[PDB]
Amino acid sequence: ARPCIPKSFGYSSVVCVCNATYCDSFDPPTFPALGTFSRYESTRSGRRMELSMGPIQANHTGTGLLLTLQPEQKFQKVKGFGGAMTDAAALNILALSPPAQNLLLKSYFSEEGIGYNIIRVPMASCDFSIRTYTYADTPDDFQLHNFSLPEEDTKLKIPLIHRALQLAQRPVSLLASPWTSPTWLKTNGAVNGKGSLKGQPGDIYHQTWARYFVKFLDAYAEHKLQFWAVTAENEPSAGLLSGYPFQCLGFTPEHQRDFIARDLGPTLANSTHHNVRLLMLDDQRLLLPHWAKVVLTDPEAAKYVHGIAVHWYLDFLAPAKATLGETHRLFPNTMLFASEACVGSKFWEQSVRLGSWDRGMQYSHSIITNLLYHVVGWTDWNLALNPEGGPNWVRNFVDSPIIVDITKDTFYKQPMFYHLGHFSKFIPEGSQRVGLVASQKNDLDAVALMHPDGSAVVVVLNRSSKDVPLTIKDPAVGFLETISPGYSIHTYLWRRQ
Ligand SMILES: *[C@@H]1O[C@H](CO)[C@@H](O[C@@H]2O[C@H](CO)[C@@H](O[C@@H]3O[C@H](CO[C@H]4O[C@H](CO)[C@@H](O)[C@H](O)[C@@H]4O)[C@@H](O)[C@H](O)[C@@H]3O)[C@H](O)[C@H]2NC(C)=O)[C@H](O)[C@H]1NC(C)=O
Ligand SMILES: *[C@@H]1O[C@H](CO)[C@@H](O)[C@H](O)[C@H]1NC(C)=O
Ligand SMILES: *[C@@H]1O[C@H](CO)[C@@H](O)[C@H](O)[C@H]1NC(C)=O
Ligand SMILES: *[C@H]1C=C[C@@H](O)[C@H](O)[C@H]1O
Ligand code: NA
Repeated sequence: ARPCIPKSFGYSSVVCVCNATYCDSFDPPTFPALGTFSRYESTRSGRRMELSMGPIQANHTGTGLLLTLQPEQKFQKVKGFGGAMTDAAALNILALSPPAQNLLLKSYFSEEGIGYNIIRVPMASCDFSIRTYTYADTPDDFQLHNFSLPEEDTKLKIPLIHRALQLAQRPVSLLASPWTSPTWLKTNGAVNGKGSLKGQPGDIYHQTWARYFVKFLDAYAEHKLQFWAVTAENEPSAGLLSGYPFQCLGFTPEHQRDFIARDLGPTLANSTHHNVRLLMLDDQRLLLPHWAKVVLTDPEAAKYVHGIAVHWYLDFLAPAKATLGETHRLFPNTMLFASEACVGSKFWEQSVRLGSWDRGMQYSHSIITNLLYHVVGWTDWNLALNPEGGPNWVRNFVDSPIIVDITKDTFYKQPMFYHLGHFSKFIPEGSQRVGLVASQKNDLDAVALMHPDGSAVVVVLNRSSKDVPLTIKDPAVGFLETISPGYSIHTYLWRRQ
């Protein structure tokens, strides 16, 4: 409905500029009439989900690339897409004037925006906090009598989550993850560094830590928020590393198996929160399938585990077939879910690169590859950061699809926002990945989904410089004659009857 106000910061593409009075917006998604397809196009040159429509043809002839829909070939159901309400994201959003805040929240959560349906919520402090704290910092409080939510939750994160839910037309799923326990439960007595829970699963330290999850869910429930899922720990492999710089809590896969079986599973199952899902791993996919084998081959752990959460940071070293593919083969009834991604965290990446088309392409390439290897959802990290990629108490600055500029009461929507939106806007919860096969070797990344109503959604990313003329065949409906420009992403929609 309202176009991008483009601005260049000297990188490969533009950001869209928003402020207290103006922000670019979309129409709520619709399917066009049977016999017609919709195309949403974003380009490096500056197009941002531009809508065009075309006819579906009964016949096709020629030697060009054909992508053939296999609609009766069914894969995974989609849970959804979203991002993380870190302390840093909440501070950046609340630093904007209230009208600018509302336009930022609408960008993510409204059907005039990109229709997010997942929010990941840290359990107390992480690196994307300005303060180090847990919910139970009073020493040796095994009863957790002094468990309480500080203002980071009650004043910042919880009220913003309520505002997001009010804007969302889709049901929103909250996902909780802890970085560190209270230091008095830890071998090293520090939020960071190499350190695990004291003792062993089934003991007072592990039972106290499991009860901390219930007290967290109780306190958010007093604030009228319910969780879809929790993870067993953010990046449990991190707390095994000498000198780890920020909040962590080390588990080997054996330690996670026994903690789930003895402490966390039984404690959640015997609580009012028994319907909250438990996701294991919440770490790099390089740890698969080994971690899944260690946990899920123990029936006493397996009965509590709903799914396996993965982070993208070693995907470049960890081929999808050998990790996700092999994990799905061995454990086809345990869903895979991508719970954290961001650009800028690696030694060779600058924190923030305003308007980077490359970083948008990284997001869409990741989402397509994950959907092609059975993953049911994909979750960004910080919803918003400042232009330094913070704040962050260890200055571990990264990039975000929205960058706030508080001086100018402005925020910038980057290519990453539009690349995520090509999926989140058009793929409701309960959509199913279906087959789509290419007639010849090609440089495109593509994925097909069947919308809950039976209609087709196809996303096509061209990470090459070369325009690729392309036909899509739906054997029931006909042929879509189209073109994939160099450095473009398209979403196609069409009804099937
Ligand atoms: C919040 O963001 C708004 C959108 O950026 C800001 O409004 C913009 O402010 C600038 C400065 O006054 C205006 O720029 C001038 O624009 C005209 C040409 O205008 C038209 O074409 C542009 C570009 O295609 C289009 O966006 C407009 O709709 C106009 O039809 C030039 O002749 C001037 O030399 C100068 O460049 C923009 O017109 C204006 N944009 C809009 C959409 O209103 C607003 O100032 C910001 N608010 C705050 C508080 O900072
Ligand atoms: C498509 O091909 C068939 C079979 O050769 C032909 O008879 C028909 O006229 C063509 N066009 C249609 C069905 O619109
Ligand atoms: C912890 O809670 C108990 C019981 O309600 C209270 O008596 C005590 O003063 C609290 N301690 C701190 C440090 O807040
Ligand atoms: C995911 C990547 C970077 C960190 O900011 C975050 O804490 C980690 O879990
Ligand atoms: Na970096």
